[PDB]
Amino acid sequence: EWEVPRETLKLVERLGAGQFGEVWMGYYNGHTKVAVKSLKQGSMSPDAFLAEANLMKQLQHQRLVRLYAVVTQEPIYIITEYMENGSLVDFLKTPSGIKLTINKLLDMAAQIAEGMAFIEERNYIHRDLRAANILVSDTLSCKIADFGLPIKWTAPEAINYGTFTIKSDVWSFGILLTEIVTHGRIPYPGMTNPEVIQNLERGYRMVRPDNCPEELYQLMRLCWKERPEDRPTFDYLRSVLEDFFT
Ligand SMILES: CCN(CC)CC(=O)Nc1ccc(C(F)(F)F)cc1NC(=O)c1ccc(C)c(-c2ccc3nc(NC)ncc3c2)c1
Repeated sequence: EWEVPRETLKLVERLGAGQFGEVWMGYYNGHTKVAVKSLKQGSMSPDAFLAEANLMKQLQHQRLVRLYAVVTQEPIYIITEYMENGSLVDFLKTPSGIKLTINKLLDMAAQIAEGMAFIEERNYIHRDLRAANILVSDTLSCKIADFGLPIKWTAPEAINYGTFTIKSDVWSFGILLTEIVTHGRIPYPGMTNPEVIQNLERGYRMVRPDNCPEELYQLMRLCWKERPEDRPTFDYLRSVLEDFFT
């Protein structure tokens, strides 16, 4: 029920390009704006490319970018809804994003946690949670997404032994929180990857960002407990963020 004739689409602007294909902004039947991921032929099997689509059919939730359609005849396409304000990391840097209050910022962080909770509920693992993979709707709501290919957001265990789990994602969420309260600042200000790698094996943790509440900073630290099983659940994180301001 997801297949649609290629004729229903018009690609307007290419958002990005890479090894396995391209991303375009377009329109479906001239009335709906959409983002389109097209596979560059003979770059990876149609099967492997469509696995992304099958995963999106599975994970439908208010806090996750939703799949709209698919075109299964080469050039193979994956069509989704389009978010006017783009990614969270970019938006926060605009005047519109800088003018946002700490209240609004925690509401957005709550929404992200809510979506991750969903992801947790479904035994899924994001592997790349960061503000760049967060889309901002036209109403400033937040949806979880993943565009593709950087150590700053990865938990130590994942970095060292490649152990990516939902706990690996919680840690990334902690990093993401720093992005949200500095309005787009890169984490570990001033440090190169090698430096963040070094500091970590020493138990170093990001210093509290300016204008970051003390309670919010401790929530981040919980997300950064060395032992993965010591990190909170996204459900607990959502709950705490929504009630942050009673
Ligand atoms: C590790 C990499 N893996 C493996 C391949 C990818 C993967 O598994 N992806 C992945 C994994 C999980 C989930 C979900 F959360 F739903 F469960 C979604 C996605 N994919 C996307 O987010 C996505 C797919 C197609 C398009 C067209 C866009 C997409 C690109 C760009 C956009 N810009 C704007 N506005 C500016 N608005 C909307 C979009 C949507 C985004």
